[PDB]
Amino acid sequence: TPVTLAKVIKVLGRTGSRGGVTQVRVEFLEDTSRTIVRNVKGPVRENDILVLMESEREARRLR
Amino acid sequence: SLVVQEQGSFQHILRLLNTNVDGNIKIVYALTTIKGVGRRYSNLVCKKADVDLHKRAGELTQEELERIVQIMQNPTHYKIPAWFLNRQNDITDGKDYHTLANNVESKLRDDLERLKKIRAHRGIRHFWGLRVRGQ
Amino acid sequence: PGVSVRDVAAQDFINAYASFLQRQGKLEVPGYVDIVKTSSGNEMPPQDAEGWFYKRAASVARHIYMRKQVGVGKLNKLYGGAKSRGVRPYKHIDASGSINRKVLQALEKIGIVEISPKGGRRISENGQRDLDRIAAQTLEEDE
Amino acid sequence: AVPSVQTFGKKKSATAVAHVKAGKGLIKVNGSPITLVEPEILRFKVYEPLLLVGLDKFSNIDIRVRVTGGGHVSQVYAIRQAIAKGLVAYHQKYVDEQSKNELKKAFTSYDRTLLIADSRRPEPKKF
Amino acid sequence: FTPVVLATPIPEEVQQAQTEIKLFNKWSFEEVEVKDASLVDYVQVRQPIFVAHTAGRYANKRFRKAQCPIIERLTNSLMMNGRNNGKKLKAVRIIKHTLDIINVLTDQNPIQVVVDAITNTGPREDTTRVGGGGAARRQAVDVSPLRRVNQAIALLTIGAREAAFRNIKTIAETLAEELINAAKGSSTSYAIKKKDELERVAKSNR
Amino acid sequence: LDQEKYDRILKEVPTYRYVSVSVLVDRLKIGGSLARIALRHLEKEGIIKPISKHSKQAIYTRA
Amino acid sequence: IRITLTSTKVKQLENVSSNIVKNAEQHNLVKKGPVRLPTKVRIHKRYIDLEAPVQIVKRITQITIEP
RNA sequence: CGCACGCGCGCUACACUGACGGAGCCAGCGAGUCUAACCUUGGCCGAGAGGUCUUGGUAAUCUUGUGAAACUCCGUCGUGCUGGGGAUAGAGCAUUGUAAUUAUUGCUCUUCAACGAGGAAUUCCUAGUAAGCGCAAGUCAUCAGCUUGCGUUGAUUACGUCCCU
Repeated sequence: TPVTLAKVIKVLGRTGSRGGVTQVRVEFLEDTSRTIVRNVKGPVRENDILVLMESEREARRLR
Repeated sequence: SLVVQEQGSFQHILRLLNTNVDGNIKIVYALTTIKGVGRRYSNLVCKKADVDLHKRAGELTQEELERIVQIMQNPTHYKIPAWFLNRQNDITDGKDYHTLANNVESKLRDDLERLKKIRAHRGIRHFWGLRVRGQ
Repeated sequence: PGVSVRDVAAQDFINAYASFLQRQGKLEVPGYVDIVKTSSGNEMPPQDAEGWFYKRAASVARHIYMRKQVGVGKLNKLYGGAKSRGVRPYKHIDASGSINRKVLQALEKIGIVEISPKGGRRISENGQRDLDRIAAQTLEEDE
Repeated sequence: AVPSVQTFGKKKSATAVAHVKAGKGLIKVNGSPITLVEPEILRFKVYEPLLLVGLDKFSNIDIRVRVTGGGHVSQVYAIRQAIAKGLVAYHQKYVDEQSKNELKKAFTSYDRTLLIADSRRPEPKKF
Repeated sequence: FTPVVLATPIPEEVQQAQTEIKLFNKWSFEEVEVKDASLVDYVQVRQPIFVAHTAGRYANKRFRKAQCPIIERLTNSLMMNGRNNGKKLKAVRIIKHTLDIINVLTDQNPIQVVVDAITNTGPREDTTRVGGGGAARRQAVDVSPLRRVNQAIALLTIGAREAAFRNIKTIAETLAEELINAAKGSSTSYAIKKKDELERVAKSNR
Repeated sequence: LDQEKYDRILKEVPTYRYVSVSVLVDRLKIGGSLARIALRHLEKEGIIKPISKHSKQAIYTRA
Repeated sequence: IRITLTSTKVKQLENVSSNIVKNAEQHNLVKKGPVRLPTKVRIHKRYIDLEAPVQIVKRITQITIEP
């Protein structure tokens, strides 16, 4: 799979049961035309780097 | 160290002093594999023979032991340790028994044969410890 | 340079001078520091059993060139070891003093260390001038 | 600029004073020679400013090391402080200051284990 | 190195670690290089230090602990079990007493095979424990990329101390193998055996 | 069987990648206390380079 | 021969502490230098030597009878 | 304080960062006889223990620089219910207590046990907190294991809310 790097320029906080899950808005890292909302569990912030697997999966539920 | 091998000489298990004083443990702790001999008996031999604990030990010669037979064979003149042994200057006999596998347990339990035939503690209840705790 | 006695390491002074005492043969072999162990914090007596005593009786060649005490009940405090008491942690060690009549009364045999009156042992010019011959059989062979 | 100062650092309750004056260039750190320093690996636990500012600036100092306390990780991690405290015997009274800007840029946030009191405080267990 | 001649004895090797820059007795840090996308940034040797134990208030803010030092995050591959940390202070010795063997196998400085080795275990996918209501299934989701990292680094924390705890050979010298071919999936080892199982466990029932 | 180790070291130190006591275990002869004895006389041959010394941890390096 | 104070109690020091430095002049028996003791919990323990007649330090003592 | 069972407490051992023969020899919350038997600093008595044949002390001095411990370096052993453990117990030694019995712990040396980080559940955790390691004390006539401290050296992981409660 392509290592679809998602720059984490904005972030929606820290929620969940234990306080770990996170909603994450991403404008893309390599090009700057993908606009993908995702969910990532764990410590992330504004202006960081993450990975997403598939091509252009704008999936909004990943807990 | 020395890159030299030999022709069938070294074993791995011996049969020494009527039991298994082995050819992978030394004088010292294969006389602990058989019950009755501790460390500093053959480690005071180190100041006279320089044989300590650092080897795989199918190497012993039966003529170095003959200057240790100068330390062993008569238990009345030959440097028997006197703050060391299993049972030693006993109530049983009175001599410092640094004995062997066939001669520790026969020289161990004359304190347990005694006291409550004598009505106190160890002459029925240790026989009860042989009529019950032995079967 | 100003090569001197304090500017050498821990046992490149004691056990490096013991490379020449084996060609002389000088000190005292005790009888029963041997069957007993040397302390309470011990498991096994020393290996070499010929050097074995040179490594112990010349440990005062630089330790008391510098300072002024090795005692008998006094070396308890300096020599606390690892006393696994089973239920308790490691603790403090009380040491041996009988045939230091042949061990710590073998320290004055070389003439390096004599016995101090504060408590312990002290050094003289006999242990600072002759060490410029005998410890400078190491110090003037490290130069 | 030569301090005649016991620059003082407490080792968490103790007297870690470094006797400071001018010198010749003769490193004496705890008796044993630099040829035969007893840790061969933690030998390099003595030299931070002698890989940063150089052996050219401060070769005119007489290092003394006398502290009370220590073990594995403070005896031969923090006699390293001595060549940031007895190498810099160059900043009060006698011999010219001029080298001052580069000891207030590379010694400002470098390692607070040496240049200020190391903040590994004592241990109250949170009552 | 333009020597200043001393009456105080110093050998040839002591002053070598300054202009001939090798921040061990015989080992460098000169080539920090990275292939994949996971582990670039935190080789934090920029202050001229031999050991660089920077332990201050790098735990209070929410961003600054990512920038925590390499000895204070990444060279924690040595302390994990606690009978050797519980008689603690014997634990400074592993990497420098071991790594000259790894400095033989195609390594001039020992980071050169390790250019393409640490990073290339880049984590892309891991499940969450689904609630499920009964059936504890697994979902095709993504954690942050610190698992196949810790399948290769936290399994070197155990893999140096706690997988060498009670080992046939010693503690620090079973590390004659731990960073030779750790680049990509071999699957025949103590830590690489569950490397495919981040891209298939979240793929099998997804 | 007298000096087969003498020829299969001087022709096999540039065949074995390392020099240790585990080389000898491939023939399944000895595992035991003749090993920490043999670290101070082995390298009088002169093909593999020693590096470091410590009395509790006597470690050298393959070449 | 010595004097040893006994001290179990930080707020009522400056009545005799100034009688040691700012008003010990009024009988011309000078003092030797006081070492600043490490004050363990408080013990302010002074020490004065007596080479003097029966009056003056016992004048500081026997007028100080308010038990 | 004797033991068919069961629990918890801490301390260990199940190993080669292990401890051992000796050199490298640091702290403090420090505590020590009045109308006396305390802290202890001289060699040795002693296999060992200290008596304090002596001495120093109304005290950061004399112990004391509590020359503390885990400890760092020349030599010891490459996995063998093992040079791991002293588990249980014996024989050769005390400081005492008017006598060591159900031995009260200080003292030389052998007996070397279960147990291959161990099924369920979890104990505390953020700039000084895990983590060891000491010191001396009510325990002391026999020490601290509980304890209150101080001192020595001081790791993975982090600002979050109810999923447990």
